[PDB]
Amino acid sequence: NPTVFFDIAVDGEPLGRVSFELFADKVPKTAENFRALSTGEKGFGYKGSCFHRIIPGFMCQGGDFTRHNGTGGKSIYGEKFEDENFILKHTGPGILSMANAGPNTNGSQFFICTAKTEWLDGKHVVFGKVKEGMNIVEAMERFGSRNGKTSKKITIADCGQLE
Amino acid sequence: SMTEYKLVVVGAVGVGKSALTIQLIQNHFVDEYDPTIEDSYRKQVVIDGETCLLDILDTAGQEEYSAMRDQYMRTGEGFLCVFAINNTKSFEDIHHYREQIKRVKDSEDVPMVLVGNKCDLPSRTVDTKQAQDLARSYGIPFIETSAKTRQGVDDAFYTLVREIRKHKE
Ligand SMILES: CCn1c(-c2cccnc2[C@H](C)OC)c2c3cc(ccc31)-c1csc(n1)C[C@H](NC(=O)[C@H](C(C)C)N(C)C(C)=O)C(=O)N1CCC[C@H](N1)C(=O)OCC(C)(C)C2
Ligand SMILES: Nc1nc2c(ncn2[C@@H]2O[C@H](COP(=O)(O)OP(=O)(O)NP(=O)(O)O)[C@@H](O)[C@H]2O)c(=O)[nH]1
Ligand SMILES: [Mg+2]
Repeated sequence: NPTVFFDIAVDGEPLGRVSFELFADKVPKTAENFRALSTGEKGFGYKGSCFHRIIPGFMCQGGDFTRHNGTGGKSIYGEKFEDENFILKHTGPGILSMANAGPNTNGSQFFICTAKTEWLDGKHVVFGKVKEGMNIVEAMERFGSRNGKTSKKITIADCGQLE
Repeated sequence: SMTEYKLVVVGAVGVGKSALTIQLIQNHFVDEYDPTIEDSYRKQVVIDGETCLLDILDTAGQEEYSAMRDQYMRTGEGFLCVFAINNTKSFEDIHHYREQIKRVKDSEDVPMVLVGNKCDLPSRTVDTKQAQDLARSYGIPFIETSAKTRQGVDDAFYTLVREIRKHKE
């Protein structure tokens, strides 16, 4: 399984690194989209984009690198791709899962759970988990709010593939 | 003295719930879409010569959080049920909202206005007459609006206040 990293910044100042295990063994197509968007190797991806919705006690959401306002994003397969499977569930903090606008609308937006979000099971494709840096995700919540608006700009200043 | 009204804005994703609310509250419109989780606003207006404090709960079109959405409906006094005149599905969704509001509030007479938004656009799929007929079947007002041009915005929210006031008396 590939590992990828995000270097998280707050108004441009380093917060810390979050690394993820991507479950290519169980969700290959969805894992490969996130891996490739993290390296930028297709010529577009997550580097520079922000976490636009941070709701403490639930999740940190980001990944819109095309419209830069929480409405956009795209996959390496086209604008959207289908829900690959629902094998894995949203079992607690650290889960990495695809955001979407209904069935088969996966693009690039994603979220990291900060708690169990079982009501999303069967609706959002889980495809990875935080490996190192859960304390960085916890620190990101200082900048969120109940409706998810952030009080500072939380960005993926750098990202790539490890190991 | 003043009177306060708890208004709740519901309807399908992207029909213009927030654009309507922001035109009422802030007097402007932008084409950019800012998807809603939840927002609340307060505004003092004069309606029918009486001073009114409007509390506006702008809900998301997402429908999968029944526990929270039920409490919106228990607390809310009047409901702006918005569809878009170029989104037929959003018009077909309307009866679900009325059914859910009647269910949660245990009443067939809840203050409600039907709002057909985006009437500025050239892509209409829902006839005015269709929406007029549906509002008649409910016994509620129908108002066509455009958050872009401000057509009908004040009228839609103020009519909802009048429906609450009538119901309370
Ligand atoms: C009833 C209030 N309320 C709550 C909630 C429920 C109980 C208690 N308290 C609350 C909050 C704190 O009370 C204000 C929620 C919630 C979620 C929504 C709207 C209202 C919500 C909502 C709107 S759109 C969506 N959910 C899915 C969203 N999709 C898009 O962003 C797309 C993008 C990808 C194109 N888009 C913009 C459109 C339109 O589809 C998506 O994939 N995720 C990834 C998974 C978490 C999820 N967002 C999200 O933010 O959950 C917030 C959360 C977990 C608090 C649930
Ligand atoms: N031409 C035009 N566009 C409108 C009108 N009302 C809203 N829009 C546009 O339609 C989009 C969705 O509007 P918005 O108010 O965010 O809809 P919403 O129902 O609040 N969506 P959500 O359910 O996610 O909270 C935005 O791009 C907005 O500019 C209108 O009357 N006319
Ligand atoms: Mg809205």
